[PDB]
Amino acid sequence: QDGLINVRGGQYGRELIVHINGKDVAKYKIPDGSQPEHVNNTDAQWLAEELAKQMRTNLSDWTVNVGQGFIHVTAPSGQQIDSFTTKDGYADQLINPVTHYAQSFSKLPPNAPNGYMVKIVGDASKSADQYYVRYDAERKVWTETLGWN
Amino acid sequence: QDGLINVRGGQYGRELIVHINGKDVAKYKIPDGSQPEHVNNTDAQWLAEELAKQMRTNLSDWTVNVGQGFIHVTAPSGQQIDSFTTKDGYADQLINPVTHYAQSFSKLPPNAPNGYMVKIVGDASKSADQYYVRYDAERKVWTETLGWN
Amino acid sequence: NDVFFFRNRLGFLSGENIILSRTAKYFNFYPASIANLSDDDPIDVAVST
Repeated sequence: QDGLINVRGGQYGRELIVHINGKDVAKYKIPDGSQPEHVNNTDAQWLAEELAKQMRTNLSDWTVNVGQGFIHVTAPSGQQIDSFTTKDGYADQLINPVTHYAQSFSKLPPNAPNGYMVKIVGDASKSADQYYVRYDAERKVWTETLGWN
Repeated sequence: QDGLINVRGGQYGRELIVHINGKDVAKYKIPDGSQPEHVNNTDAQWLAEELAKQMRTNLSDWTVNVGQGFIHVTAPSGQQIDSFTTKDGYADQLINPVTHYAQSFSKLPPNAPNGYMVKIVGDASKSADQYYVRYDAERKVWTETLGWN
Repeated sequence: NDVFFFRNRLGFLSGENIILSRTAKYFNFYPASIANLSDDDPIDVAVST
C-alpha cells in the first residue's frame, strides 16, 4: 500500500519516470547542462519536490511527502499499488524504487520514514531465514521488529 | 529462447552492437559529444528504445519490450537464439548480454522481468551446488525456485 | 516397509535405504535450498552391508 522513490540527483539529462498503478505518472527530463544555471536542477530535493508535484497532480488522493531523500507514495485505504517500476534514465544508481521487500541488509534505503518495515529476504549467501527490520527516526538505526499480521 | 540486453547509458561515442542469431543486428553509434544537445543520447531508456526499434526492424517476429533497464529478446516458439554476443564499445560495464545462466549472485541483472529464471553456477569459491533463482516484480527480490523441466 | 520417528524426523525404510525427513516438518523430504546446506536437510543413508 505504501511505497518509496529515493532520489539521488540528476546527472545532466535523463528521463525520470515513476509508474504507479500502470499509468505513466511523473515524467521529468533533466536539462541539457549547457547553460550554467541548469546545475541547480540536479539538486536531489528540487528533483524530489518536482516529482512529488507531478505525483500529486497526476494521482487523485495519494498523499505523498517530500522526505529527506525520498517521496512516500501512499494509497488512500482503498486501492493498492499493484505495479511499481521506475525508469531510471541513468543506471540503477539515480532514483531507486524501493518497497517493503529489500533483498539484503546493504540494499536498504537511507531515510525511509519513521514507521517503515522491510522484509529482508535471502541474498542466497548464508543459510538464513527472512527477518524484518524497522527504522527509527530519533535514533537513525535499523533494528529488528515483529511481523505484520 | 529468451534473452536480456541491459543498458546503462552511453559515454560519448562508442558502438553498440547486438548479435542475435549470427547477424549484425542493431548497430548504433553514440555521437561525438561536441554539441551540447548530444547529452540526451546517453540516456539509458532512449538508447534502449532505439536499440529495440533497430531490433524490431532487423528481426522478423521476435517480440522485444523496452523494460526498466533491459530489452527482452524473445524467439517466436520456433527457432532459438543459438548465438548471443554484444560488442560493448566501452568496457564490460556499458551494455550487458545477460542470459538464464549468470555465474554468481552478484552478477545478476537489475530488473529482469517478472517471470525470469537464472541458473547460478559455481563461482568456484565455495563448495556449492548450482541453484536456481527467480525474480518477482511486485516485491523486488530474488528468491530461489525450482528447476525448469 | 515402516514408519519411524527419530530426533524430530519422520522416517521410512526402503529397499535398503533409510530416508529421514526434515527436522521441523514431518511431511517434507527435500532441503529448503540446495544453496547453503543448513543442517536440517533430509538424509539418505543407504545401509552399507
